[PDB]
Amino acid sequence: KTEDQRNEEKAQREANKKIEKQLQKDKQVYRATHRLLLLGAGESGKNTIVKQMRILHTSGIFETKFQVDKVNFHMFDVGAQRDERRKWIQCFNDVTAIIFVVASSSYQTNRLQAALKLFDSIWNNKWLRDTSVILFLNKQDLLAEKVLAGKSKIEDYFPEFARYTTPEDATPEPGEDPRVTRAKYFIRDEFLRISTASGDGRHYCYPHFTCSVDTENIRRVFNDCRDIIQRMHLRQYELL
Amino acid sequence: SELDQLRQEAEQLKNQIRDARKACADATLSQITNNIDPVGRIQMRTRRTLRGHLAKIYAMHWGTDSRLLVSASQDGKLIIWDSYTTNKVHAIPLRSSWVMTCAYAPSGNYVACGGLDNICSIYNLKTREGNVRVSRELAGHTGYLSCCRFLDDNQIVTSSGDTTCALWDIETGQQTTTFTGHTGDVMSLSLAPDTRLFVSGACDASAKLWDVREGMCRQTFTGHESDINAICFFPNGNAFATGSDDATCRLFDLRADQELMTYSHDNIICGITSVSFSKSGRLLLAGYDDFNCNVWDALKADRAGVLAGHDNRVSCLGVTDDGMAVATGSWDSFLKIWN
Amino acid sequence: DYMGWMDF
Amino acid sequence: EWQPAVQILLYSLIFLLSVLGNTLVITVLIRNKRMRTVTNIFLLSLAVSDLMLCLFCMPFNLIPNLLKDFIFGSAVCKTTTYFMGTSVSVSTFNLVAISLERYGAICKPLQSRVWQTKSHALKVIAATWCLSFTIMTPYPIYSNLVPFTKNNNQTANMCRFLLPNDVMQQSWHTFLLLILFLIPGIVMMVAYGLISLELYQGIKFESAANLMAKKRVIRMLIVIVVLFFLCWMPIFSANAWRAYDTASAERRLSGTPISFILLLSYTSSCVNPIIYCFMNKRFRLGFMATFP
Amino acid sequence: NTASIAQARKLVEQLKMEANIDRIKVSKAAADLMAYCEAHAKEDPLLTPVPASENPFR
Amino acid sequence: QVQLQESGGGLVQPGGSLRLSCAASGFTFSNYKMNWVRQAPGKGLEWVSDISQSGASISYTGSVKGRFTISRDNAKNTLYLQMNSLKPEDTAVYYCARCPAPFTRDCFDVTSTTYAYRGQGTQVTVSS
Ligand SMILES: CC(C)CCC[C@@H](C)[C@H]1CC[C@H]2[C@@H]3CC=C4C[C@@H](OC(=O)CCC(=O)O)CC[C@]4(C)[C@H]3CC[C@]12C
Repeated sequence: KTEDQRNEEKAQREANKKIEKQLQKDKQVYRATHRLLLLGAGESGKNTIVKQMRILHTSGIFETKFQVDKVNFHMFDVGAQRDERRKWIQCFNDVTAIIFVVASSSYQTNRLQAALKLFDSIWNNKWLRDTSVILFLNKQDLLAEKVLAGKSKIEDYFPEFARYTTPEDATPEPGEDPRVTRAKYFIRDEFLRISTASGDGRHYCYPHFTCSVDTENIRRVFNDCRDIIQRMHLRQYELL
Repeated sequence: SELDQLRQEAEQLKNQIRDARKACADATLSQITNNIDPVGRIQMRTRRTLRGHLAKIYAMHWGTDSRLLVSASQDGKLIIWDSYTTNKVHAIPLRSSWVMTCAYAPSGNYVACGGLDNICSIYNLKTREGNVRVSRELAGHTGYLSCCRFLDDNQIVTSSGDTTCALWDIETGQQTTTFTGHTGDVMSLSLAPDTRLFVSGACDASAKLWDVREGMCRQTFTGHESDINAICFFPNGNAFATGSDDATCRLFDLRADQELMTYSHDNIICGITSVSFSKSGRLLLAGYDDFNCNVWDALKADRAGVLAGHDNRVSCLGVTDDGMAVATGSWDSFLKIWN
Repeated sequence: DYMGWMDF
Repeated sequence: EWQPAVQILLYSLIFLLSVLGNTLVITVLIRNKRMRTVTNIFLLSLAVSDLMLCLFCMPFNLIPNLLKDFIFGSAVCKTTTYFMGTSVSVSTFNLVAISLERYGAICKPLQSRVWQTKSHALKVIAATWCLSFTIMTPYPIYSNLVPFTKNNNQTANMCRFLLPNDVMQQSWHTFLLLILFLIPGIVMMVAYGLISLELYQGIKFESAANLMAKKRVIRMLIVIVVLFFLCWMPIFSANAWRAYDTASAERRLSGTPISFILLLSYTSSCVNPIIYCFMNKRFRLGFMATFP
Repeated sequence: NTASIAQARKLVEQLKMEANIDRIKVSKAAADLMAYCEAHAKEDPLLTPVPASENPFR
Repeated sequence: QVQLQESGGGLVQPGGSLRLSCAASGFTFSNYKMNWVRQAPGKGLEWVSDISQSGASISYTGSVKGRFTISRDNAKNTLYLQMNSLKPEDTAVYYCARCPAPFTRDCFDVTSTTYAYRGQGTQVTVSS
């Protein structure tokens, strides 16, 4: 008909046009912003890292917005969720990166082994196989204090540390003790054993030795995110 | 001693329930329906492809007019579509991007959504000014909202990742009833057609039947090996189907207090994300992780047909009240209408 | 005779 | 004895493959709605310009060369020279635009997402087509038929582009040499060199087959620059030689060699779908989803 | 071990409430489901496809 | 019903040995990666060992490596754990835990507080 049916169809095409005009702008804002999932234990130092990003710029999820080189980032922290995470972690498949913060000094009886098991579950999950992980081995000052004190031994909790040697590609800080360097690169190579075994996924791991109060954590995120998106862009140009 | 005693008591009570269920198993459902004719080959085709969601669609719910539907994606949009013309009627920006569930009120006057923010938000579609605004925020849960279903305009039952279900009074905003008993995350719920009972499937590989007015669990159904992601009532209200991560769908009878049929195949090793029945209950439609939907003979446990139009994981499925159409949403950001 | 060509 | 047969068969094979490839690319990019991305806008525009170049170039330059007579009219001469020049200009500017978008996507990945929208691609394509239709406006005006008489007193014509004086002719061919072979060639070479530099720093600094893929991307970038220079160096060199020394160029090149030079130019419209679309993995993934 | 005792007591109370229900035979419930499926087979558009004039999506 | 039942615990002298067993019922046992976890008194739940579906892939935590051996029998639906050279730090409630989904490489939440696919646990006490 044309009595009222034409008017209704005109009104519903004009409403669909106004909705699609708003969704083009929302597509541009969605594509420009990069989303990050911040994961870690309760004593990993991640809360200090959030407070450090928030100075520069119960809820079920917390959001921190920061801008580096006029590039917007939204980092999501999980609070007031249960410790069973096999369901809600599947929401974070599409994020640019998962920032996994591990207290490296905590070698519960073994918080480092629990962080390694959580990293193995995140890495080998079928829905997170294309999500890159930015790994922050945190609290390098407490790790250096415990290694130089010599009371607690990593060989008690990780018996393969005794046969471990520092890699030739290692870049120690000036003035850093070689025992601290060997403990740092053993903790890094425990995560890199997991990260470099799982095939058939488009994920990469970016390990970083960090302390919670480092000013350059956001720059470490930026340079990793710049590489992740680059890899994604390269996928568009792949041949076989 | 006392705790051990309580464990052995609960163990002999489980043996009593198992023997009482085995006493009623005179003949299986497949033996009853072995001499009825089969449905043949169901060849549904894609009639519409709704487009406009930036990110993965978690959930979809059909309205009661069998025409308008709501879809929730993780980009922070609720889109209410008109499935006859593929036009978009509403696009609601959400406060929290990470939505996981949506629901259409039977009156068509309200929609609800929730997810990782642990809040069920009610949006009024019939405001005086004409714009869609949030009408109510229900914030009592201590875990992610996984499913919500309106009983009427003033009532809604929610399931959450804090192992509890809740019945809410939307006008006051408070939990009128808390349904406790599940040990794992409650993933889905399905109201009975009379809305006096509902069933809930959880991550403890169990489904529970709940009395809405009494607030108690009447029956507990077991048989699934892994987490139950999906649950749906049979149309007459005397049975329900479940979909789980053990790559099986199962039909449970309320009055026989056990499972009647297993819908599984050796070529399927992926979990089920959503289930639904047809109008007569003859067909059970299940969405899967391997991007396909299977249509099963609900009485003979034969796979009638395949819906194979999605590129990513099928996340939600809904059959209209008049039984005309099936909507499948997916992680490739698309809704498809099949018949 | 037929000398020259079109440019493209 | 055998040169006209080789001319006919090579022209026919390049015409068939170019038309088939460009219609397949256009069909896939306008049929599959999931492939409506920003890069595929440039790829669709390039496919349209290559098909237009093939249709308005290969028969209208093959048949009058074989017959030694432009059997069509003057208006056909004007329109075909206009569409040949326009299609060459659009194809070259689309190659430059594709190189610039790849530079933005790879060398500045976070910054490019802000400005590599669909509206940006639409404005670039619209400006490309408008400027190419604007700069080729002298070709309808000044291309005319030149009558000549054969040895057997047979009247015949030649479709020739001639400006009123030799200063304008040399300046015009210099202008087209600059903005259709040199400046686009320099811009594309610099952009792909910067991409190759970034990828070589990535390879040298360091899912383990990423490096192989990066090497393949570098290989294809070089093969794109090399094939662009190989396809467009002889015809622009011949046009400049005819612009400055007309009698010696027409004495040396007319007949078979100018036909082979023009054919070498025309094979770009055949190799561009093969390079840009038929070797892309995601174009062939989307190709199998529309032709079962 | 204090809250676990209360949890075990609640589980035994729930199992005692679930143990005393009236259950019908499986053959009876199967026959009732089969009767419901046969009594509504003409009203199912997905089972028996409707003509294209009655299909709003065709 | 998914059911896991642990047995074989008790009190031993230091340097002694124990064999724990986990009888599994209610699921296809060969389709799941199995785990042993433990909870020391006053501490949280701690992962000890896991074994894959075929038994080929086996891992242990660092403090028990070289002393504990995990094994499975898919025909008997049984999971074993041979605990040689026991120390007083090994005094814990040992739980048999199943990974939540079949045919999966990952294994979430088996050390969570209220995980569903985990047995009641057996007590192992190492003391003089
Ligand atoms: C009259 C002829 C002889 C010369 C002029 C040809 C133009 C009319 C054609 C040639 C290339 C075509 C363009 C090829 C690519 C695209 C991008 C493409 O856009 C989309 O794919 C959808 C974008 C969106 O939905 O946002 C389709 C339109 C357009 C501009 C085409 C519009 C029509 C164009 C400019």
